[PDB]
Amino acid sequence: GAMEQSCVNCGREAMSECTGCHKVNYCSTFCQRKDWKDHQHICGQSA
Ligand SMILES: [Zn+2]
Ligand SMILES: [Zn+2]
Repeated sequence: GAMEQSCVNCGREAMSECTGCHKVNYCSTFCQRKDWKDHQHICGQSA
């Protein structure tokens, strides 16, 4: 349910995770892709 995880861009409405790293959670692919501008330089380590 949309309680266990919280979109780093929105809130508990989170439902979808980043493929690549499982350290952060989003709500939709839109937030995933929009965060990509910062996330692309971070995504890869994953700790
Ligand atoms: Zn990632
Ligand atoms: Zn979101």
